[PDB]
Amino acid sequence: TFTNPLAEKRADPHIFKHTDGYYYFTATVPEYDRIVLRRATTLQGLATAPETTIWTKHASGVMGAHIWAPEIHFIDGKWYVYFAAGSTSDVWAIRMYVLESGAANPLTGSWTEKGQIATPVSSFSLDATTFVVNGVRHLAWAQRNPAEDNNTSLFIAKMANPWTISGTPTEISQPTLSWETVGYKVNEGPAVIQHGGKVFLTYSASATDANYCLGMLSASASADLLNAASWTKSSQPVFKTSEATGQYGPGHNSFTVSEDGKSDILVYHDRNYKDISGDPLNDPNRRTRLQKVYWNADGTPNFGIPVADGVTPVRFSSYNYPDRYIRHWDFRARIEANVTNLADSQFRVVTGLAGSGTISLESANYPGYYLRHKNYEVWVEKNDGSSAFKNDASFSRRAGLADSADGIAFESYNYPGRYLRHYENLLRIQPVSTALDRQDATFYAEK
Ligand SMILES: OC[C@@H]1O[C@@H](OC[C@@H]2O[C@@H](O)[C@H](O)[C@H]2O)[C@H](O)[C@H]1O
Ligand SMILES: OC[C@@H]1O[C@@H](O)[C@H](O)[C@H]1O
Ligand SMILES: OC[C@@H]1O[C@@H](O)[C@H](O)[C@H]1O
Ligand SMILES: [Cl-]
Ligand code: NA
Repeated sequence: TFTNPLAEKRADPHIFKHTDGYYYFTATVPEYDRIVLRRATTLQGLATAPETTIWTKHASGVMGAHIWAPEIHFIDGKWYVYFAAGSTSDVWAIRMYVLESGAANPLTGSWTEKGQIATPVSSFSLDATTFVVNGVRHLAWAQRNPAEDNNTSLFIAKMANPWTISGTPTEISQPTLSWETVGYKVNEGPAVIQHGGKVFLTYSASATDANYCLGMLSASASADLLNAASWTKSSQPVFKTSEATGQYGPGHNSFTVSEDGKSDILVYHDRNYKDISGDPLNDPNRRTRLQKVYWNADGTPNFGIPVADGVTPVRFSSYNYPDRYIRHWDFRARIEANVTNLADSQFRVVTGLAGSGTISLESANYPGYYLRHKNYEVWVEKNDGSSAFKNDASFSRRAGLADSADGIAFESYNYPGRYLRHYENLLRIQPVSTALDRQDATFYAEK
C-alpha cells in the first residue's frame, strides 16, 4: 500500500527503478527553473528522500525557461534525462532536450548536454519519453503539427541513439474528442506500459486544471508502431477527476513497478481541490501520487479512479472462489469475478467506527460509505453519524477461519459469533459452524 500524496508541489512525476536497488524520482518543480532528483530503496521511501538539483536553467538563450517534465532513464550503461525548455528570448519556443551522465550515482554525477532532439518540423515540442518494444527503442512525444488548429499531438519514432531519432516520425493521435479539447486542444505526456504482448500508450489531454485526464492508445507488441493503423484510441478517458474522492485533473503519468517487480504502479499528479485562482500554469499545487494498476481479464489495464488521500485501498478475494472479489452493485455487497468497475471492489481498512480496536471497511469510490450490515445482509452505505451505523460497520479482524496464517475473517462487533460470509455470492453476517462455512467466511487482502 501507498500513502498519498508521495510529494507535494511536484508535477509530471517520473519514477525509474534501477538495477542498483534504488528508485529514482524526478518531476517538474513550480518555478520551472531546474531538474531535481531523489532516490530511495522503496517507493514509499521516496516521500522523505532528499532532493538534489542536478541541472539548472541557462542564464540566457535556449534551455533558459519553462524547464518542464523531466524523465530519467538508464540506457546502454549511461543515464539520460529527457526534458523540455523554452528560451530566455522566447519562453514559449519549447523544444526537447537530453542530458547524459556516465556516473554510477546520477545524484552526484556530472551531466553533459546532448542538445535538442531534432525533428523534421520546427514547432512546440515536449514530454519526450523512451521505451523498447520487440527489441526496438522508440521515442514518443508531444508536438504541434502546424497544419492542425490545436496545441500538441502525439508522435512516435525509432531512435539512432538516446538523443537522436532515426527515420521519420508518425503522428499517432491528435486532440479531437470533447474531453481532449477543454480549454486547449491537447494530447501530451505520452507514457508506455506493456503487458501480455500488448502495448498501451497513455497520454494526458485538455488543460491542466480539473479537466486534465488520461486517454489511451492500444497496440499489439508485434505490430509496426510507426503505422498509425496499429493504434486504437480509447473513446473515453481511462483516468479522470473523481469529485467523490476529491481528486481533480489527474494526469501526466508514468509507470513503475513494486518492490518485487510483480505489480505495475501508476505514477501521476493531481490537485485536491477543483477551482484554481488565475492561470493554472501559475498554480503550484499539483502533487505526485501512486496507485497499483490492476489488469483486466481481457488484458487491458484498469486504472480505476484516483483514490482518496491517505492509505490506498485494497481488494478482498474469496478463499474458496479465488477470482471473486467483494464488490458492491446497487449498493448491495457480493463476491464477483472480473469486476469491470474496479473501484466497486476496493475498500480501505480504517480504525473501527465503534472503537475498542475494531476495524471498518470504507468504500474507495464512495468515501464515507462503509460495508455495514442490516437484517444480517451486507450493503455499502453512507455513515450518518448514528451510533447504530458505527456498530453495524465495525468488525473484529480475525485470522482466517479456513487459513489462519494468510487469511482474514471479519467478526461482527454487535453480533459476536456472526462473520462476514458469502452465500449464493451475496454477503451476509452469519454464524460459522461447518468446514464450508469457515471457507465462506475467509478472504484475502491483496492476493
Ligand atoms: O453499488 C452502487 C453502484 O451501482 C452500480 O451501478 C448501478 C447501475 O447504474 C445504472 O446504469 C443501472 O440501472 C444500475 O444497475 C455501480 O457499479 C456501483 O458503483
Ligand atoms: O504545459 C501544457 C501546455 O500549456 C498550455 O498551453 C496547454 O495546456 C499545453 O499545451
Ligand atoms: O457464495 C457461493 C456459495 O453459495 C453457497 O451455496 C455456499 O455457501 C457459497 O460458497
Ligand atoms: Cl462490473
Ligand atoms: Na512523461
